[PDB]
Amino acid sequence: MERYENLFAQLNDRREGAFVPFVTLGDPGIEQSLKIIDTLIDAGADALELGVPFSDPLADGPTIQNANLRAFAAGVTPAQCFEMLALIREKHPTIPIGLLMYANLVFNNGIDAFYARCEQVGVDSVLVADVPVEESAPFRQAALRHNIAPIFICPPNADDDLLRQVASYGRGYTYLLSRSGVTGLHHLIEKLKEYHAAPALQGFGISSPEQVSAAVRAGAAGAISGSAIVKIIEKNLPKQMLAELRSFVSAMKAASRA
Amino acid sequence: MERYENLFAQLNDRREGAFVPFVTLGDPGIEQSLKIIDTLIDAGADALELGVPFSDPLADGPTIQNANLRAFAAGVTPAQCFEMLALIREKHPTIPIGLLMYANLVFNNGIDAFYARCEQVGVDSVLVADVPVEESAPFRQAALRHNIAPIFICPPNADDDLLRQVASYGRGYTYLLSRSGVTGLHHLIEKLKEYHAAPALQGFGISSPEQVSAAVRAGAAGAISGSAIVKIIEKNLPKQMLAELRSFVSAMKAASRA
Amino acid sequence: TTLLNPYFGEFGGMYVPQILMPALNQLEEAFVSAQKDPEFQAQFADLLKNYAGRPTALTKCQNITAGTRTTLYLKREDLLHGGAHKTNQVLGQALLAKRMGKSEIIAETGAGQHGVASALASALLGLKCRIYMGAKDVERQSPNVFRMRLMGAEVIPVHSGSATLTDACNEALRDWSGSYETAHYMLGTAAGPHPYPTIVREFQRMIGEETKAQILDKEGRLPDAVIACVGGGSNAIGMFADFINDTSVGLIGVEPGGHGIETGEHGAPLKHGRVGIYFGMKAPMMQTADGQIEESYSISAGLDFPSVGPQHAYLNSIGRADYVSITDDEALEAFKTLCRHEGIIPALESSHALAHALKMMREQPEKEQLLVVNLSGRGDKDIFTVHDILKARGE
Amino acid sequence: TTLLNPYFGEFGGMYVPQILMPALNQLEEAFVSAQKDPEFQAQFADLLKNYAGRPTALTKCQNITAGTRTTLYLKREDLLHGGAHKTNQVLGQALLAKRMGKSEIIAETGAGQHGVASALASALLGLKCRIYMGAKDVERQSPNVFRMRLMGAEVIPVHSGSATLTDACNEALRDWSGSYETAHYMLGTAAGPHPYPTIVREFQRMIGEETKAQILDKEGRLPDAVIACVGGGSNAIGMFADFINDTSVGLIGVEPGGHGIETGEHGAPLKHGRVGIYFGMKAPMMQTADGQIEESYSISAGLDFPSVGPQHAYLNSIGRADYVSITDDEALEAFKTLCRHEGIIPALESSHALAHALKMMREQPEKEQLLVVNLSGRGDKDIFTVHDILKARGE
Ligand SMILES: O=P(O)(O)OCCNS(=O)(=O)c1ccc(OC(F)(F)F)cc1
Ligand SMILES: O=P(O)(O)OCCNS(=O)(=O)c1ccc(OC(F)(F)F)cc1
Ligand SMILES: C=C(/N=C/c1c(COP(=O)(O)O)cnc(C)c1O)C(=O)O
Ligand SMILES: C=C(/N=C/c1c(COP(=O)(O)O)cnc(C)c1O)C(=O)O
Ligand SMILES: c1ccc2[nH]cnc2c1
Ligand SMILES: c1ccc2[nH]cnc2c1
Ligand SMILES: c1ccc2[nH]cnc2c1
Ligand SMILES: c1ccc2[nH]cnc2c1
Ligand SMILES: [Cl-]
Ligand SMILES: [Cl-]
Ligand SMILES: [Cl-]
Ligand SMILES: [Cl-]
Ligand SMILES: [Cl-]
Ligand SMILES: [Cl-]
Ligand SMILES: [Cl-]
Ligand SMILES: [Cl-]
Ligand SMILES: [Cs+]
Ligand SMILES: [Cs+]
Ligand SMILES: [Cs+]
Ligand SMILES: [Cs+]
Repeated sequence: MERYENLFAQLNDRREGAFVPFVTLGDPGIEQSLKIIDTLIDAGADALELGVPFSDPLADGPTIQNANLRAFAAGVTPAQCFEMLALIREKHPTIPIGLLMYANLVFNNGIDAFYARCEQVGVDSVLVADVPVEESAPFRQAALRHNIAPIFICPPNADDDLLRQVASYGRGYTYLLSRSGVTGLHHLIEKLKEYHAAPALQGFGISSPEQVSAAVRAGAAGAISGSAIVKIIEKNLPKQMLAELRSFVSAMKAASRA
Repeated sequence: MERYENLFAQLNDRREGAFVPFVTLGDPGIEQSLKIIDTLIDAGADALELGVPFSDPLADGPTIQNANLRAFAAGVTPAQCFEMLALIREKHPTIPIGLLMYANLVFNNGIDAFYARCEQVGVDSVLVADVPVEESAPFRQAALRHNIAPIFICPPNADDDLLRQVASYGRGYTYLLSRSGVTGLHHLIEKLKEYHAAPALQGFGISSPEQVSAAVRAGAAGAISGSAIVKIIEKNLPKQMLAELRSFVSAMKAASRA
Repeated sequence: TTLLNPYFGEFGGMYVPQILMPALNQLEEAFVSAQKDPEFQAQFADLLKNYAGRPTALTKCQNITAGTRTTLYLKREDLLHGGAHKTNQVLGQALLAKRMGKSEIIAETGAGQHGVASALASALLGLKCRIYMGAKDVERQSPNVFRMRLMGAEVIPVHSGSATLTDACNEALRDWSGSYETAHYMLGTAAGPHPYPTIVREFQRMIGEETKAQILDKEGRLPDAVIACVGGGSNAIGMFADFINDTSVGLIGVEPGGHGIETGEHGAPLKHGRVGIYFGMKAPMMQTADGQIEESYSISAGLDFPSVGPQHAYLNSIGRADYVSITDDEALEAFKTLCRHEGIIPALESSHALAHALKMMREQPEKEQLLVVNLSGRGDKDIFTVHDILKARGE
Repeated sequence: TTLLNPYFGEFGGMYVPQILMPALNQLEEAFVSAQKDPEFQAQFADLLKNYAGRPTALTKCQNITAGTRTTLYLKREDLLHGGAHKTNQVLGQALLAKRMGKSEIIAETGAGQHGVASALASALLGLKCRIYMGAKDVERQSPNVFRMRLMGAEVIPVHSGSATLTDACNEALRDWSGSYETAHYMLGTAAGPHPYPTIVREFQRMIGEETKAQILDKEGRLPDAVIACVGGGSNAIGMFADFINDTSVGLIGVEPGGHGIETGEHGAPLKHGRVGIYFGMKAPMMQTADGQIEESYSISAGLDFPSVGPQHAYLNSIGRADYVSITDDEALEAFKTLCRHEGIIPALESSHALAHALKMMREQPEKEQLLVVNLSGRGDKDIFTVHDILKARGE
């Protein structure tokens, strides 16, 4: 989790915001995915959010459902995702790496064993999309024991109890949910700081450079963008692919200076 | 009905039995049917039993159902049947003519009007297949008022009440039913004579010269044969037709001498 | 002679070949004895309750009468085991057969609800069952066909005549003419020769008896009118029987108008035919000028019959019951209306009765009236029929 | 925090995205309030009786147990309006939705009995209903599809994933993730996140309550065992709930064995899967070695689900209830047996429960035992399935 804390220090020291893209690991293939991920970091991504293919991606809309399907068509398994994670970390020592998991993949072989593998490969955080704070105790405990930041969702209309629990339970960054529904509001940022929460990133629907500067100005530490990157992978399903995502990322990160 | 009484007098005077065939009027056509009927009488038929085509011939099996269908295919209507009856009677002054009717054709335009037409054309008797003795009062009354013999069925297992009612209510001849079911037992003959019933003819299944002599020997006044004639019409559906029925009738009537 | 009156005024009787009169007399004697036998009545009540599911619900329709002064209840014979009121009286007749020591059952069916009812009663009570059905009917409710033979019944398609319900009826009497000695003929409506109109009424009268108890419990009074479709007459007389002596209760039977009475493609002999003799009874028939029985027509196979039971002809003649007709299009609208606003899919037969109740409400929406529709069966068997019609239109 | 315990031992919970927790908490609060509200209970009882037809019959099977010491009764949820037990709890949940001021309904369905139940409840109570169903399911019970849209429901085929029931389940949560603010998600079984396993049990427990009253009336004692099929768990827990504290009453749930457990083409996660987290609950799942959810298989669409409700996993764990499996061929034999010897056409789902009761009788025919099968629905919807199977064989 200490990579996130060094990144955020070196962004407001820069008076800058974070831009964090999401891709599904192994989409559209293993070797290809590693090239997209390298292009994302070179194009200026501050951190990564990486999805492990799951049979039933319940919080994901059609854009990322098909990302999972494409990865499954390539034979991508969780074990091979952790081999990819090891290679990504070995090339990029400082880039924070967050995983987007579903509960059954974390619980399958033992919760502690899962987080132990995350630590061994150099993962910095884990968001489990279908574990609310109410159910999170064994997951966040195993995460902290293995130096993994557990990431929690802060929904738009969130009560004060939820803001306090997210602030106390989370590490690395606070996921600011921007709407309801599935993949495809400034009043909470100050209260999160009041309770010493991990820095907030807004996500879940961001697709153009407009939203980033808006979030940085709202005092949010940065933004996350999911389907927009996958759609760009989607639009150009190989050489013209990589140039398409490189162009997108720089516009996003330019907007985080102000 | 007086034709029947003259025929039976002139058969036991001959020490002979009656052979009465059945055909459906207008099967397979109007003009053709008149030729079959003429051949039946020339071949030696003592009397006739003639069916008027009905939409729902409930007491008739497939042989005579199809006879009705063939007559309907020719456009044969009850009115045209009564024109045929007039022509048959005008050629054959002494041959008793019985009609096989279903109740709705008799009731349709008025029961009395129906029997009045029977008398006008020279019909001698009417059997209404779906009117039991229990329901027969207006039919037999209208029949007797128009000098038409009402014919009644005597079933094989018939109680003494039924034997008495049939004996008292019937005229012309008593129809000795030979089995159950639809178109396709000596103990009762003496009791019918004991109650002064009209002379008995056995029918409803007769198809070869064996049964006739058996009935005459049982003291029955003769026999009726339905499907066997229609099947012969059926087998040869025109010239070879007529020779087929001529051959059949003479064998039947030869058997009535003894 | 007979134990019971075979006529309703001028209608009814026993117009069968002499060979069948002992069978009818035997059945009449067994029925009279059973009706006096508390053990028979106990067995019949047990099957009705514990096997068929009686009493059936009386459902108040809120949505479809909104904005009017009509209160509409539906007597839910669609909830009876088998999906229609046919099941009530086959259970009684099957017991009658066993009372007579008979081991085989003959039945006729057009829609198939009665054949399915015959087969299920025979499966339960150990009777060997065979069913005559116009071959044109076997093609369009193959679902109901396969239901009967799943239940061990022999299904015999009919090629004689028009190859439809009336032809199926004649095959049954033809067969029963063969040997009534071992088989009982399980006639499926309140028509045919005596004693069937009487027996079927008495074995269906729980429809009306329950309706009366239930309306009195829920409304504290008798209904203004009870409305039922009329194919041969069983569900209607079953609804009507217990109200006949409550002279303030209107009794409304609904014949199929088919494409329209003026087209002649209809099944409404009671109001638009004339008296004749067929199927063992004297009753209104659709017939040609010279007395041939006509073919009838209805969108609903179970109403498609060119005659009607004699007690309805009689109730009409003295003014006790009133009879109307509902066309195919009107029945289809009431079917859709019930699906969409009450979540009940009714038989197209019952939809004629529903259609007429909706007409009484809509024509006079401020008339205060408490109505019961005999909902004689469910319309799962009709969804294919309704779909093909809806597809030939737009929608 | 929650008002009620969300777990049954280690099984259950609320494993949903944070965005949905207020909706679950709202539903839990409404349910607790309704359960204490006599006016809600009166309205629910009225719909169950007067609209759905409760109480359902308890039918004693004479023929199929002949020659053995087994007495077998069938709790006739096949006679409920709609043709299955699904109807009971949709009426309660639809009232809950109205209690919350919600006007739209979301439902998932595979066999279609629950979607039809959802549509009919929504038609009756004025709710706008939309139904997710795996597109592979829309092809094979087009009958049930057309029933829902006749009733004004929007039917939404599912192309994501395997295009079957589990995929239909994820679409519903996906949509409800959109706006729970106006829509209520009408989950169709005793599974999913808390409070659904608790709510569905309580809204189905009249199955067992009536069974207990009726067996005591007819036999003067409790049954030796109650047997029910288990797709997600609602009819079984509905049968079981009122007997759980009668410790002498065996509780037997029957999972589909499909082609045979050893083939892996089955739907029996409780005895042959292992614990996982999916569909908002921790419960037995069929899953790959690395935690992907497997596809299940059953001849009967309504059992074809790779998980099971958490209360069954818990009742199994402590030994209170026992779970077995019945293969396709065994379920098909019990289907035929019931048609032919009792004249009842059962759902293939319920035929698994029947098949296991017949096995308990046949394996030990001199063992004295009083058994109840939850007959959860009728098999009209399956006669096409059964016909095609019978045709591929001889017969
Ligand atoms: O751009 P979008 O809207 O497609 O968002 C990308 C989604 N990828 S992700 O890892 O951020 C992400 C984050 C949270 C999710 O569900 C949860 F909120 F419940 F946790 C699902 C995916
Ligand atoms: O040779 P078969 O067996 O076909 O008999 C010929 C039939 N023709 S008929 O007019 O005698 C005849 C006589 C009686 C009938 O029914 C009834 F007995 F109830 F009255 C039907 C036809
Ligand atoms: C004619 C048939 N059915 C008739 C029927 C009728 C008309 O028959 P009655 O007039 O005897 O009720 C009404 N409702 C339903 C559901 C029906 O199935 C039959 O099943 O053969
Ligand atoms: C899955 C569905 N049906 C399930 C079902 C089941 C299995 O569901 P439960 O385990 O929730 O009872 C049992 N019996 C019948 C008649 C059913 O229709 C459905 O209709 O979507
Ligand atoms: C009872 C018995 C027989 C009858 N025939 C005419 N009415 C009667 C009443
Ligand atoms: C009309 C005529 C005959 C019937 N048999 C069963 N239902 C009928 C309806
Ligand atoms: C009641 C309410 C909440 C609970 N959480 C766990 N057990 C409970 C009981
Ligand atoms: C299993 C799973 C989900 C269901 N929804 C309705 N019935 C079901 C059975
Ligand atoms: Cl913190
Ligand atoms: Cl005389
Ligand atoms: Cl009279
Ligand atoms: Cl009774
Ligand atoms: Cl079929
Ligand atoms: Cl716990
Ligand atoms: Cl209740
Ligand atoms: Cl369809
Ligand atoms: Cs009203
Ligand atoms: Cs009719
Ligand atoms: Cs037994
Ligand atoms: Cs299952």
